[PDB]
Amino acid sequence: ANIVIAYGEWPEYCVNRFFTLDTKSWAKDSKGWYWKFPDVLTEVYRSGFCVHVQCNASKFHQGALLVAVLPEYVLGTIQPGQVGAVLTHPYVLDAGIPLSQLTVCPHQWINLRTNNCATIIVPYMNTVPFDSALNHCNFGLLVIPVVPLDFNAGATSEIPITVTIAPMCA
Amino acid sequence: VAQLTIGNSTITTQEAANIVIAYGEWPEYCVSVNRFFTLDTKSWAKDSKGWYWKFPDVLTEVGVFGQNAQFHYLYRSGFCVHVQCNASKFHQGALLVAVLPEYVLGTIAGGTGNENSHPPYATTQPGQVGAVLTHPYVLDAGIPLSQLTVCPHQWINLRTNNCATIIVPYMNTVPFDSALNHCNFGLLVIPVVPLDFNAGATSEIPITVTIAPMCAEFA
Amino acid sequence: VAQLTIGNSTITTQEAANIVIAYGEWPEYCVSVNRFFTLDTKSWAKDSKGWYWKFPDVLTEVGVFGQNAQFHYLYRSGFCVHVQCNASKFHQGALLVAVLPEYVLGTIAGGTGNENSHPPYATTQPGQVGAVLTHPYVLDAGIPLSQLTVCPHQWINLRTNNCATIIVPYMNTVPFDSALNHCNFGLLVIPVVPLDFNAGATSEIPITVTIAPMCAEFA
Amino acid sequence: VQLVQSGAEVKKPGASVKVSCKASGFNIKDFYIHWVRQRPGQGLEWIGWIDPKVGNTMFDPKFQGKARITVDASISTAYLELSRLRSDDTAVYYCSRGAAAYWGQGTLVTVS
Amino acid sequence: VQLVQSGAEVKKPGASVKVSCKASGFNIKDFYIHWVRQRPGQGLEWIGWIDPKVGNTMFDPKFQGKARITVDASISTAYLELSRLRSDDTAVYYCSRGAAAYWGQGTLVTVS
Amino acid sequence: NQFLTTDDGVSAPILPGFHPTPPIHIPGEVHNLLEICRVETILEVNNLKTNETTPMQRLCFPVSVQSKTGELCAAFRADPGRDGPWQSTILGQLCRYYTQWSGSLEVTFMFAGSFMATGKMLIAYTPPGGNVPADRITAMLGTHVIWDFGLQSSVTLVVPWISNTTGIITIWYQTNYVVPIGAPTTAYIVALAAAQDNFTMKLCKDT
Amino acid sequence: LKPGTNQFLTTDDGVSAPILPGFHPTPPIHIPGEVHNLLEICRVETILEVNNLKTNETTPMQRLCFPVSVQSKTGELCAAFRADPGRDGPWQSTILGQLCRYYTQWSGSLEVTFMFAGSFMATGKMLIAYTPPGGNVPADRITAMLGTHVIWDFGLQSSVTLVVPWISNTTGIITIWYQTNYVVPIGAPTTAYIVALAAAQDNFTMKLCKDT
Amino acid sequence: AVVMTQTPLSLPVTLGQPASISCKSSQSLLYSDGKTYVNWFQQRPGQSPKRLIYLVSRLDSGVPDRFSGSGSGTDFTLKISRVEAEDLGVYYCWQGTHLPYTFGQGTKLEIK
Amino acid sequence: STQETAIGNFFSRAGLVSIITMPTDGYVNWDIDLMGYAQLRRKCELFTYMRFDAEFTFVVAKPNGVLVPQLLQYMYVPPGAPKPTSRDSFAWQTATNPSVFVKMTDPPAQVSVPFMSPASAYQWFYDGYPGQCPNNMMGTFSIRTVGTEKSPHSITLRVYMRIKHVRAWIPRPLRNQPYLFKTNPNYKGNDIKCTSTSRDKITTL
Amino acid sequence: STQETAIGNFFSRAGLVSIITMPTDGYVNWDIDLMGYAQLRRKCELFTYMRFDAEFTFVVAKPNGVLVPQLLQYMYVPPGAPKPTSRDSFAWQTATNPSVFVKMTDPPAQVSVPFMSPASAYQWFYDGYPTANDLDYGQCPNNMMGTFSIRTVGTEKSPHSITLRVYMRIKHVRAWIPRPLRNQPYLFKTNPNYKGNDIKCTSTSRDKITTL
Repeated sequence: ANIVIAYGEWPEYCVNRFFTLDTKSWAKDSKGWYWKFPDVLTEVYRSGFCVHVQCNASKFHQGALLVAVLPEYVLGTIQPGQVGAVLTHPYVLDAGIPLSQLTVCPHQWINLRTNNCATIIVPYMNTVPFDSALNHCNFGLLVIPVVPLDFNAGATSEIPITVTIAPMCA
Repeated sequence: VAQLTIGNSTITTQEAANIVIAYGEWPEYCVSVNRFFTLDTKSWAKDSKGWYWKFPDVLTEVGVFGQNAQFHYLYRSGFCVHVQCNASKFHQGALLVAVLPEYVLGTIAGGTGNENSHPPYATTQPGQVGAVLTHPYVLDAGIPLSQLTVCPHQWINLRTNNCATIIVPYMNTVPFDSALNHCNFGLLVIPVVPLDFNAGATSEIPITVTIAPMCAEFA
Repeated sequence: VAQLTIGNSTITTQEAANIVIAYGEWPEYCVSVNRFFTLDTKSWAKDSKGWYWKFPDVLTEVGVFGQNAQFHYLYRSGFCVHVQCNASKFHQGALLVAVLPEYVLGTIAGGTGNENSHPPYATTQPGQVGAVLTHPYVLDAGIPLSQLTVCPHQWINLRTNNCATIIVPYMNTVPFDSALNHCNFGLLVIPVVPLDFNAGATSEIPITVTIAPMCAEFA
Repeated sequence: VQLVQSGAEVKKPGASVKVSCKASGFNIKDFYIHWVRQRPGQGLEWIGWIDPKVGNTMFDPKFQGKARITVDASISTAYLELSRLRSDDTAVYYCSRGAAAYWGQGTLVTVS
Repeated sequence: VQLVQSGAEVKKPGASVKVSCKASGFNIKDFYIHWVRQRPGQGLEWIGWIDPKVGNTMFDPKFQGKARITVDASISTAYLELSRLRSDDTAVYYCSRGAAAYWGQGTLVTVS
Repeated sequence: NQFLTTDDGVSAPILPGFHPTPPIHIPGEVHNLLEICRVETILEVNNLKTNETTPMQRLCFPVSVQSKTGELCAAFRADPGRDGPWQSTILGQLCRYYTQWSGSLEVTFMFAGSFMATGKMLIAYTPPGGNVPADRITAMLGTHVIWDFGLQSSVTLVVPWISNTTGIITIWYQTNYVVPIGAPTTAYIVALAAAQDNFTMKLCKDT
Repeated sequence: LKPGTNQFLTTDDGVSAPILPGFHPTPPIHIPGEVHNLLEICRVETILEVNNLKTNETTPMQRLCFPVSVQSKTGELCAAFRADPGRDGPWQSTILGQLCRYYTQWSGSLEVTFMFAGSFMATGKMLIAYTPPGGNVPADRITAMLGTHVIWDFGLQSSVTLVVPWISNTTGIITIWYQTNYVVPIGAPTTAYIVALAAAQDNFTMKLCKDT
Repeated sequence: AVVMTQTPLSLPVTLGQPASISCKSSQSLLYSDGKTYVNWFQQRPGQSPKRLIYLVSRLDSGVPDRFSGSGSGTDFTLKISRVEAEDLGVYYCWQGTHLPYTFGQGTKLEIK
Repeated sequence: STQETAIGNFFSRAGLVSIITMPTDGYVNWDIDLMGYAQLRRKCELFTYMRFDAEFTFVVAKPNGVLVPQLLQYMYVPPGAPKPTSRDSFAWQTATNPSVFVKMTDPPAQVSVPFMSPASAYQWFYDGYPGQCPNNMMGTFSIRTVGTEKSPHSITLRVYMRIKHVRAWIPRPLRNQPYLFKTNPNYKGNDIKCTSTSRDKITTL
Repeated sequence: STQETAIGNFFSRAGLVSIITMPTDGYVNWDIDLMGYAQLRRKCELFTYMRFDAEFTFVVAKPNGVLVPQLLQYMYVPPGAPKPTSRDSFAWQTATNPSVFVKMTDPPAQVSVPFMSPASAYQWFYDGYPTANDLDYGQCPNNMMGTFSIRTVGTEKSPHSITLRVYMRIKHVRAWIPRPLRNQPYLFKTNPNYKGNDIKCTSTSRDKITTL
């Protein structure tokens, strides 16, 4: 029951299954991942989304994640679908936005000490009420390991991260 | 005779309603401090020129009035002064006790020490003992003594009365302030008519100052 | 979790009603003092013997509890202690926290210095850091540990709970007293079951003491 | 009239020392007592003086926090209390009344 | 290891002086520091020692009020502050750690 | 199309987004300048030529036992605009900032001798366009008060009207100065001056 | 025709003639997240950069969290930083310290929250102490407790909040003291990190706009 | 944040010829009050420093009157008539106008 | 109070956006531009959807700042209309492109232009392809002298611009890296200037 | 009547506060202060706390008394913003500083500026030091209205030399706590020093006390 509604607006109106993406392995020296949203759904109008991020880890690992959505995320010189894509220089994300101020957007912390679930409800946000899908991307979800992973030797080396998306009356 | 006592101290004062409230405003607001702190006695000689004390630095060292409040240092306080001169009935003279707000002493003194190896700085916190004035006619600033009576004042004429009390409220642009830097007002005591006595009597007449704060807030 | 705060300090305590009131009497009577003074952390090693602090000398230097009241030095106060031991779930051991009134340590220590040129005197005011016991089985007096539980006590078993609070009222023949000479009671913490842990983990478990006076009067 | 001082000291980083300055003949409450420094192989520096009458003490911006000058009227001393030493604070320290009359001998301190 | 002290002083009756005792080599917080007196032409007397760890100071009944011993850990001193001097207080004063190891030189005081 | 110097009007603000600090009640607010001209200030009647060296003696004029009865002691005109004694008061400095003034004044004196002194003095005022008196008997015929400094220590004399040749105030000896053995010989009298309620000034000018 | 006319004031408002009077622009549509005041932006928690050492310009990802370890004795300090969002140092990295460049004077109260990030089996206590402005940094722990402080225990909760009473236009110093040593069992990691956060309270306001 | 500069390095000198060491500033060293304030100090290798010049051009118990100094406003200088052996050492500028008192870079006197 | 930090005060004050120099082709086509000088850019990007109209002002003088009684014309084209290409082109007589005719010795001109996006708000950040740039343009201005032959007076001018009736719709983080181009948020790859300054030890005051 | 002597009619007249000459660096930074021409100073000193806004006016013409068009610019900096340092510095294009653009042949400009003290009233007399304990030497407070900056518009230098005068009114005055006047001549612009050796007495002199 730790849901967060982006900008305080539930998605109101005027396929309904949990599509679960591939599992991304969090290594010891990874830098982070990001998915542009309409596109991920595409390979696998006016629509909302519902995203769940969960990290099944033990009680002897440590680390912290920062899950935050970001509308109209445009990147520095480098459309990833299911797999996603890695970051190049995490500190600046890719537009020089400092990571430090990413929390001005809707966000949720995944601390491995306490909780392993984070859900964000995001409504539709665009200048026009309807548009095309294959050209435009509305927002981007970012997962960045602000505090690095650590474990003693002999445990599992890669902690899994699972994302699940669910449309809201497209 | 009246034994006015509040808290720990006890003083004796006459039954005279010759108080003067500075600018017609009582000190209004919004335990071990409301007591009569009596300063050192200054001796009035035959050719003395005058003394001055600055406020509220006068109760900083002695007393705990400016004790750092470890929470924050916002303070706001009024005062109640008492000047009295115990003379006989064969002496003569006149004093002028007046509080002038925001006094600035342009004159400079050498201070305690230099060897022309720094510019000699100046002291503007006499503190407990006060300090003598240099040129009275100008009051160490350009103001003329003549016009000193435009501020709150009271005359001490040795012929008639030996008491002068002034109630002074808080007067500053901001409601609270950091104490050590600032100094709100200055009390001055100037012998406008000089002392005289025929030879044989006592040569120095004493002057006693008594201060009492009025609900110094710290909130 | 509960953030108990009174005045300036703020501490975190469990939601357990495992308090013990010494002799069934709350401290009853007839501003900047009712706060949680937390002492130094004592490290419980593998072969330690026990620690003791005496009261109310424990809050004399730190704090202002015994500040001379320039009126008179009649005081009367109770206390509220808090012992807690932050250990993991792979350590094991047991502590015994008990307040024994009127403790007298017969044993003597050399103290800091002599050259067999005065009889070596003894210290009975450990104060802030406390002091180690010498022979636990007898508690530096002849009393047997076995029977220590006849006083107000509480067990700290690392398997189950890590908190122990004792409310202790004022207990003396006279209603008020001169503080520096006297010492009312002594808190003792004795490892009756020794600590053990398999090699590799942390070697010293910490112990934290928190004191809070209950309306120390001065009237 | 001479200002004699303490001996040298060898310390570790993060510690706090205090040198001493004896007065002799002249009264301590009259002159300002300055304090200067010399890093080895560097030109003279300045820390701050003290007004012994009332207690006005003022320092160079650089050592604003670190230093602390106090005076005692009974035994006629002048202490300079450094604190939080780094590897840069190895130097000789001198106390001198005003500039001209006298200065004292150098007191080398070691932090290594 | 030696205890060096201050110089002589000439004072007036009713004043208050304080002699000093330097430590050297040995740490100041370990041994007691006694203080003894010798009136000219009279046998050694005793004033009181000090416990430098916590601050226990105790005096002979005679000088109960007059004397005051303090210790400083930083500069390693030991002060004996007399007060309210009479014509009887002209004597040499010594500071010594315990009795045997060392004592310091005599410091004569004059009240006339 | 001109920059009249003394014209008012609404001018465009340089910082429209600025919201200044709201006021706080501080004591002693003054609305009119006539609150300043109603307080008693020291006159300088003893402004002799031998006082520029030590100007502290300029504030009080003496009385003594070496003076015979019935001799003029001191005198001065009553006009706050001209030079002389009225330059030293707060009224005479604020009357340099205006052109025309009118109204009534008041002058109070204050004895400062010992408690054992006794005697009388006559404060006489002549109207404008008259003449200074020659002796005491022609001075008592005009407006006067008889100050006795054995009963009260301060007396007040009110000047009826001044405007824009003026009045002359004289201090006559009525009896000689009487003192007992041990009392001092000479005493001083300090003067004070302020305006009444009906004093107004009517045109601005610089000094 | 009064004086002051025929001039071009830069910061004056007024009605100016439109270039296309026949044009009717697009009517608005409700899109979520409209912001009216800039103080909605200065009330969200952002990451502080307390570990801004000189050896982090190469890999700046380590600059966001400061470590705690078992090799530290009890009673010693861990970190310290001043509390003024206008100056340089750690407050440059937050959203409050960037919007305070754009105004001259500010006042009000702040809040700083921390968040532990170690394993579930770690236990210990730390003391968050704040000294008022015009005071001095404490020398050891026993003089730090006497001021305003909270005792954070990271075996019970993982996030604690410390509120700064008042700042305006010498400032406060926040210190992180060790109360007990770090306790871990066999198999848990050795070091852990603490991430800091900072935002303003409701009574924070600014005035006199300036340019950076 | 005032700075001072001195004629650089060393002016090698011989027995009897002038030296003319110069010192230049960043802003005028004249106080509001009429006096302008500079000082010159000399330190012999292995001893505490000593004062040489008073105000801008006056001497105090410096027996050689050789040391003469002169200048005003931005520039200041010391002209010596004949450099005796005693005169070898280092030389500094001290300035009093602004709060951060400044000591000079330091020069050297050498034989050729 | 709270009114000084509102969204209306944070963009009200005017500023220059461009400097136009015409020395002795005879015309210039200054495009509309808000990402032109740097300062505004940072401020603007604090949000991702803005909506506002503008109010321009052209101050004109010779390069040594002395006025000459000479005529000018500031032709304004809307989005979609073709721009002029010569000093004597066909576009200068087109009625649908409004223009002002002001002398040089007169007070400066003042023109307001409403926002003409086909959408409901401007976008400073577009993710898709129309390239990674959207289609928001507010036209261009065209400045030339009036006549057939060349006027013997070189002129320069500055264009100031206010912003009225602002509203913003989603907030975003700021920018710390220096800019590189006018349309895309690139940054220097090899070296990254960390946002804060630095100290030597964490336990310093 | 009694209205002529009110506080409002005691400061209502306009008077020039400074003369600015730019002959043939190209810019000047005239600081603002009521102080600077003596007459006003003494008048203001009548009270110790004043509160008022101002209204300036700039008349401009060549030294010789003839006019020539040269667009000028009077940039105004608020308190705290950095001042310009060169003719082509970065400050001249800063939006936050407002400016007027007026022609020499036009009527004179008129600008009003509201009072911008962080406190509630101005202080002509401050007793302490600018800085809890005293830290530095000085007897001046922190109150100012910021400077004006005047330069010609263009890239190269103007052909003509220009001079200007700045007149200033004061409006809506309120005052507090009256004090005595000043008789000794002034010596500096910031501190109330006086000449020590000789003191000019207040009045003139006569020969005998009994003269008419």
